[PDB]
Amino acid sequence: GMQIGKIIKVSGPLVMAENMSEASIQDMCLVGDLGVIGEIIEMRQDVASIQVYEETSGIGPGEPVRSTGEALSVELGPGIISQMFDGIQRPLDTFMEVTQSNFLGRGVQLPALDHEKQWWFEATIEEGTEVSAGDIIGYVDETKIIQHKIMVPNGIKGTVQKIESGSFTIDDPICVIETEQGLKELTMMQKWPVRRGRPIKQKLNPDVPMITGQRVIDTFFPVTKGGAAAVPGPFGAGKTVVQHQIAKWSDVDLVVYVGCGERGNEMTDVVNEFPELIDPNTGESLMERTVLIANTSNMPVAAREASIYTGITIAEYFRDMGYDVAIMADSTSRWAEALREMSGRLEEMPGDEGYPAYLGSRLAEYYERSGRVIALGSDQREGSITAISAVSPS
Amino acid sequence: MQIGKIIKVSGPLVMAENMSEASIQDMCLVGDLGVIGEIIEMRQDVASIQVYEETSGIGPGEPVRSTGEALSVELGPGIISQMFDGIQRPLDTFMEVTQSNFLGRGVQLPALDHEKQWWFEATIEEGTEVSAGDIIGYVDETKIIQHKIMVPNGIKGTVQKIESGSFTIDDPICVIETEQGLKELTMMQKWPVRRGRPIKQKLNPDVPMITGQRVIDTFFPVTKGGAAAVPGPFGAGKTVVQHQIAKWSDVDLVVYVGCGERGNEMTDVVNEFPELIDPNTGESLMERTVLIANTSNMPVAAREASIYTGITIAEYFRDMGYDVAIMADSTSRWAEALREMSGRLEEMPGDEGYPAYLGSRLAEYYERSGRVIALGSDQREGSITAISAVSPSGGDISEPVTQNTLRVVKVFWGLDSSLAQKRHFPSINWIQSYSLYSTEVGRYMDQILQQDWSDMVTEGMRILQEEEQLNEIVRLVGIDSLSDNDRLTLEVAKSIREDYLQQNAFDDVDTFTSREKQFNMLKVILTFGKEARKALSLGAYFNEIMEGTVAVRERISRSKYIPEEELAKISSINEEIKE
Amino acid sequence: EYRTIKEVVGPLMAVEKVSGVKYEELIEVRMQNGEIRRGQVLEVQEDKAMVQIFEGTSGINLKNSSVRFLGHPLQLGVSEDMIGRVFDGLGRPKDNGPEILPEKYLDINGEVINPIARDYPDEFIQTGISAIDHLNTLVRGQKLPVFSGSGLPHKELAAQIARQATVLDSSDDFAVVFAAIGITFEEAEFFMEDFRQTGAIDRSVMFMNLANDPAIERIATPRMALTAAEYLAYEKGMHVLVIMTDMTNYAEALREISAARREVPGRRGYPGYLYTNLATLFERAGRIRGLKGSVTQIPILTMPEDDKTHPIPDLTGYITEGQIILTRELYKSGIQPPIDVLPSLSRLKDKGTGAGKTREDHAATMNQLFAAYAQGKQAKELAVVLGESALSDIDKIYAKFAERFENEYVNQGFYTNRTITETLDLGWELLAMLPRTELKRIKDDLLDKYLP
Amino acid sequence: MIKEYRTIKEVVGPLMAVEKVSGVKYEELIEVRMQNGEIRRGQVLEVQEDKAMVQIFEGTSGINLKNSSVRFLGHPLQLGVSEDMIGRVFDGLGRPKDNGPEILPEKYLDINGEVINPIARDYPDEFIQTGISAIDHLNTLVRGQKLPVFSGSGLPHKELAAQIARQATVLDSSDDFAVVFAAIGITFEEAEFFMEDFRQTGAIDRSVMFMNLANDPAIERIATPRMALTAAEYLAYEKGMHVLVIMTDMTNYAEALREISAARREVPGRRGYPGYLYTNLATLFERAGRIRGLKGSVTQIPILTMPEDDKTHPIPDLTGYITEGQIILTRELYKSGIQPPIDVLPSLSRLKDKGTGAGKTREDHAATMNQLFAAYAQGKQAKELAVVLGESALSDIDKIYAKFAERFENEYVNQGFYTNRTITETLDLGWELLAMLPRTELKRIKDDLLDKY
Amino acid sequence: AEEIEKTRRRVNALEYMTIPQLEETIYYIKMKLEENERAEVTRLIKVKNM
Ligand SMILES: Nc1ncnc2c1ncn2[C@@H]1O[C@H](COP(=O)(O)OP(=O)(O)O)[C@@H](O)[C@H]1O
Ligand code: ALF
Ligand SMILES: [Mg+2]
Repeated sequence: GMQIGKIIKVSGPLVMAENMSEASIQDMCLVGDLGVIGEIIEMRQDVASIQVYEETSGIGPGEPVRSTGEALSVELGPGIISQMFDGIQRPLDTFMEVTQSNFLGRGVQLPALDHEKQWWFEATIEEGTEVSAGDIIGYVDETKIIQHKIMVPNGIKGTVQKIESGSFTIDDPICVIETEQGLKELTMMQKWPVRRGRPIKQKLNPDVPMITGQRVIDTFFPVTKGGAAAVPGPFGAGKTVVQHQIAKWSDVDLVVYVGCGERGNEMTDVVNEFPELIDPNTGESLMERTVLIANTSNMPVAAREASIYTGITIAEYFRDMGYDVAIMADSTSRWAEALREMSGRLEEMPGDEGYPAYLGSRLAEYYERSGRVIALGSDQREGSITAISAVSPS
Repeated sequence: MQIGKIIKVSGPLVMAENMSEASIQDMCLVGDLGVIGEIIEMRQDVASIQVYEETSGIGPGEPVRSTGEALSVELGPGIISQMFDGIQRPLDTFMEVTQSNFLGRGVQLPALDHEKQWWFEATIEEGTEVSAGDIIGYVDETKIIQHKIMVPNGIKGTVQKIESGSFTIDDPICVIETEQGLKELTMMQKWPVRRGRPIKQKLNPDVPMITGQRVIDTFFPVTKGGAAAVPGPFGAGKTVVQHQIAKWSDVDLVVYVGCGERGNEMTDVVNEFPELIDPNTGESLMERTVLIANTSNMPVAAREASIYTGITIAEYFRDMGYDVAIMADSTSRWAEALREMSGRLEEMPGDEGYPAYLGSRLAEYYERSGRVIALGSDQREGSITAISAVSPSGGDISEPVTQNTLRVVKVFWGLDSSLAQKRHFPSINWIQSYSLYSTEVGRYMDQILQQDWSDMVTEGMRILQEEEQLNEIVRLVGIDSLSDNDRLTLEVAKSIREDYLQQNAFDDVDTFTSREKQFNMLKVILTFGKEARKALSLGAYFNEIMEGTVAVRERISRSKYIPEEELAKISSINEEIKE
Repeated sequence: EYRTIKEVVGPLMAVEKVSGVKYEELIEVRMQNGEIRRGQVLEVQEDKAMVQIFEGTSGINLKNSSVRFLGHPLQLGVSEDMIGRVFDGLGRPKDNGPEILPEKYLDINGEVINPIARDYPDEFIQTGISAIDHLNTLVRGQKLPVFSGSGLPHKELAAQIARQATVLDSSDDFAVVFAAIGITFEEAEFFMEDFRQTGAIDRSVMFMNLANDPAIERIATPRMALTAAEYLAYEKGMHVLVIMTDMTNYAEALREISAARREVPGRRGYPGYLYTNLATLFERAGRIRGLKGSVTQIPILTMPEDDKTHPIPDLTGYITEGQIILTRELYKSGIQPPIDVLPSLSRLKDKGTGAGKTREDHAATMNQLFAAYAQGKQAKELAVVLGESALSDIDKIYAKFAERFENEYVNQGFYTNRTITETLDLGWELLAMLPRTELKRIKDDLLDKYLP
Repeated sequence: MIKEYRTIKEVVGPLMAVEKVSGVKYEELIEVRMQNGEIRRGQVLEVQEDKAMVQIFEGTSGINLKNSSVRFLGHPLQLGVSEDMIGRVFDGLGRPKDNGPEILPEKYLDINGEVINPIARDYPDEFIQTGISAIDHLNTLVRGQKLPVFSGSGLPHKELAAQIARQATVLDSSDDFAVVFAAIGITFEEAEFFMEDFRQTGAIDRSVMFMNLANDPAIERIATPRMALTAAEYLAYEKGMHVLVIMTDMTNYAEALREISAARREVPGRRGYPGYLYTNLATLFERAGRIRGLKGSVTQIPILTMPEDDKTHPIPDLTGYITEGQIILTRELYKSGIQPPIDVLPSLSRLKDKGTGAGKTREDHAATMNQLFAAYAQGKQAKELAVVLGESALSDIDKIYAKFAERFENEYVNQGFYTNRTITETLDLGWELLAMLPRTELKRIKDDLLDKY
Repeated sequence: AEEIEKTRRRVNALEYMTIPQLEETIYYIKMKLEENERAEVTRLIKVKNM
């Protein structure tokens, strides 16, 4: 029931549309007849200004624009493991097979997770139990390595009325909660915006040393479970060599590799070499416990800007299951190049060396979401997020 | 018939309504005085008129009339040896009519003298298929330059009646039988300055030019049809090169354009030109020089016209098959005129406020020059050489004017202040300057004198490049630990700098260096550094070979002074340096 | 057809009473004298649309003029008969040859390559240059630019690489897509004369955009070339080499368009979306999984004031795998091509060089001659600071190495094609001056195999 | 009729907007009758539709809008020119300030002036003996020349200007110089000192002066220099006099135009200064030279204080691109007591080649001059090395030069603000400074000139 | 001892004059360029509002 607005003016990458009173600020929109990637920036009366992150050739006035009704979010549920996405969570493994092409066509929209695949839900809780946000009702063996634990989504308070195990898709209701606002059904799929982090009970001090397997790290320069490490990556220094040994030997549950913005052929490296890593405890591929983010330099700027904000939202989701997650950023110098580009398109006051003035606060927003926290729920399990970011100065 | 009414006057920007019949880029007579202007933009019935005269005392309500044609110039007999303003009005005739030494307002005078009588000698005969660019006759405007009257563009037919006699520029001298009808042709043709004269084909300039300057003709040469830029700070020598190049260029015509500079510069240029007698011709340099002058205190918008006026006059002469050299002193003032208008047009400024289309207009200017096959059945060869002077603030060549210029030109004569203050002239920075023609001119020069000139020039540049490497590592460290071999290179570079590069225009001798002199002096200094290398490799200390060669090293100093006839003096230094 | 001209400000004009107009849509002005001029949509509104005329607005009467909207942007009439034909910045013919019946009409924008669909470039490319093929190896499917400067011989090097580019033992000819962006007529004639005189035009498709042509014409010129290179490689399976120069004039054309829309610039007076603009063109390359064809892009840009922190080379280094840097000091000494290998790097050279690729000693001799030059260059400077007396017997050889490496290895000539075999053997001769104790990077198994 | 309106729109700083007007011309002098009787002059800057934006020279201080009026005069700002101007004191707008009789104007000339036809121009090759060896020998001053003096805050720029006008004359002639002075936003102490020197000399009566001090409104400083150059060319070409122009401080003039440039919300250029600064300074500097057929001449000696002592500042930079050379005063030479502290290395004169030589000054001036600078540059280069690497470390050949530059600063340049040395005494002194170096190191003097001297 | 003293003062000048003069010079150079581009984009925002 979203109100469709009509473009009144198109200039450069900026597109103006009226009849937009229903949409909220910073929402995503499908601009034009084609439906390109557009984010609401400012709105005056019923007219909203939308920065278009795809090419603007072929679009003009009269064409409609559909607001998604929400900010940049991620689908969180079974399927997300061992599947590659981009900065805005577009499944590349699905784009490849379904579209029958090797390109990302303008306006082509595909759901993030697999909404048709069957998963065996193993109900661990029975009816009549008081539940809140965070409590685990059951898990699905999504992958050979990980036990995806389905949790009660935020904002739901009531009594478990009816639950049953079996096999469902991520769009099928597996439980019913008798809330204060009436009876509500829960699915295995939950949406969450990449801009705001997932709530927690009490953040804790990262005092658990991590065993990376590398002697120079664990001895003299150790990172803790919930810490943060910055790594410069000059060419020839074996930056990818040190990365693979950390994502493989570290005592973590899930690895969330994030490619902010990278060179095409440099990215193909990561798409081919990262699955070739074997998990040491079982013998399967490292992809089983990894969620890869794939953004080249020619991706839309929204994908490069919210590249690290996407993976950290996935990390916080798996963190709330009690798992210890390591997130990898390579390279953050290209991520800031997306924020520097945003500050120019938005006509903002520049900070130091062209980067926006809110660069220090944006980095503060990211690295403050990682750490050893106590996830919500009665169990009070301790999750961990450790950030291993790479910098590449000019 | 439309009489426009002024609605706004903001400096040289005047806006007027009731203009719906007129078009863009049309000349106008603004105000009660009738000052000259031009439409630059058009919104509804209101037109923004870029006025080329002072707008003091003009308000809304005064009439404004269009002319129907764009800014054009009179290309015909009577242009040679004459100076005109930015709109090509004769300043000498301007003095005679107004009867005053000061510039007035609201007066329009034709460029050429339409009442002067010339002797048109007909060359073509009746009954010939003619087209644009074909020569039907000529008028000897001076002793050297044979002003050939050609068929203007857009006229294609058969000559029916033509004969020689004594006519004016207006008088019809020929009748062409075209498809449209019988057309009468005159000795004068009008042409828009903002439209370049067309050609048959654009050839590549590989015939170099003899300027007479040693640093120019050896390390940073310019070919007939090239584009050279001379950026530098004030007092560096930008105008000296323009004057000396014009005085000693082998070209058939010179178009010196003064743009936003000092009026006193134009005076000595007009006085000295008839005195610089060419001994091989008997005539002077004035009889091939066409002057255009719009000083700095004159209307700013006229600086745009002065640039497009001179390049248009150069195209009227290059269509005849004669090499023309156009001098733009200075381009910076033209660039200033744009920014000042762009600010009054509320346009988006670029770096330092310049309009974003600066690099476009610069590219649109220099691309007119070059070796070109003029229109016509004879396929005559014409060429225009652009020599521009840029005046960046504080010697900062990172400004958009110089940066956009170096993306379209091929030769860069960067002037240095540190050398100008040390009385080094011409103050051309050897490391900083360059020339894209240095490779092809080396191949030509290697053949004319039959000597490996391209590689002995490379050796001189290498020596000057090695000094800059030494001097920069030795400024702070000091030269006390300088190896004996390295010290020789320092004395080689010092000889190259003070003997060959340092040359004064005022002394009659250093002003011109011929191709035979430029070789002999180079042969002395290079063979010195090459054979004195063999002396230092004979177990010799540095101090010695110099002390015993001060007599040779002085004859090397006055090597520029040798008259052209007495060149054997220079070549005889090769044997005494060996002994 | 519309005869409603409201505003005309310079080469820009606005047309009211419009509907269904799109961005970058092609328009056509019908003047009062019958003259026809074309234009592109720089901005559309509901009641008006601004367009820039290519030929300009000189002499246009607003009241008696007309404008026709075509309803489609700049498309390329692509066909296989384009081989050997030279066009302009807008796809118009320039060689006055036979007309080409388009097989398809594709918009010059193109599509974004799926990063997981991208394949790894594995094949070596022999450019014939010792400084490139040995120390900064180009790979089939790599984005490797050439950082030059105003006055540096980048035109001679651009004519040499496209002339000497070949793949080993593949038995399929390399396809060359050359695109001159805003160059002068002289430099354009130098390129066209060199491709015709050597027979390389029989393998090439050239797009020629001059400097005096409109700014909107410069912006479409790379989009024209990459769309044809995309078609030759991905639709037909050819191996395509894309060469572009000068890249800086493409950025200045964006500034004239950006200022025409009254957009405030970003860093150093350039539009904010440049990173997206340059990456859109630079990432339309590489081998594709399931397709035999490949696109190899080699941009060429001149750095303003020879600054590496300038937005044009700073963002290019973030997008392209490596960079080839030319220096003004090497060119003024007589080193052709003046390619400095110390600041130049190749981010994919490791796969390009090895056994089966070139030879087993490619990676070892690269790392050996690399450190031998930096030590030889510092030794020559030590002879300037401390004199030749402080130089030992070993330092005198290192100073002799750098001097020969500058004059004999890199300085090969703009018309000298050196095979990979002749390149490596020359490096061994220059390395044969130093004793074995100096050569530490190379293992003695291969050091006792090739060292003379 | 009397064009006066009483419908004021708005008053913002020095600017002002009147509506419902008609017949208002551009650059039109106006008058503002307020509600108390005061009159303040101004000029029209823009006229569109029925509106007119003007600039008030004395500023808008305490102006009621409803009860004030604007009187348009229908002509640009003019100056009452007459020969009775000789020896008079006018303010920065033209009103006499010496409490004397009102001038009966022989004519009313537009302060904007007129452009001299370059064909009607006469090239100035005349020689002026300024009594200063650093000028007469190194950067020769000619009649009709555009030669400014660059200085800084606190430097003795006011002492040097009085010295030149006190000692200026021409060779083989008895003509006197009609000096024209213009104060632009300077302090009272600088102006009073200049007045006392002019009195002492006896040339005060000859000079015509316009006064704008620091406590005066800054807006009117835009017209004050145009007052002088209109009166200067009036006495030169029409009255047949040799006119000398000296103005200070030109720095305050540029600051005045930036205030209006900032008030008008124009598009700024370098450091907020307007983009047409090179043109606006050109309307003042190019009012100099000689005209063929007229016995008059206009010589200009501008004076400006370089902001932050930086030559790359827009004010001294654009001045050099217009004027023929410059004369630079450095704080380092004044630091050493050098009077005058003239730095002759960055200084230059461009009209001197035609003003020197046999028949004008000396046959060998050009060869000595060229030989001087080159050896001074290297001697200064060697001194800057002596103080860093030591006296003994310097080469013996360079060490002779190190003393060459020392005597060429304390004896040659340092001569005092009251020493009128002749051109013969200046050129003979120069050879005595070249006799130190051996004959072999004098390479830019020919043997013929080396032998005779 | 004499060559020791020449080198000694050579070294001393570099540490106390040449290198510090550059270090302070670079500071002022970088300072100017940033505020200049900072104030340059500032007016471009004001001109965009016209
Ligand atoms: N080639 C030269 N030989 C001798 N003197 C020169 C030369 N070039 C410049 N100069 C000196 O520099 C002064 C200014 O030169 P000019 O070219 O007018 O400077 P600009 O760069 O302002 O045009 C001249 O008066 C002259 O004395
Ligand atoms: F004084 Al100039 F160019 F003539 F700086
Ligand atoms: Mg000059």
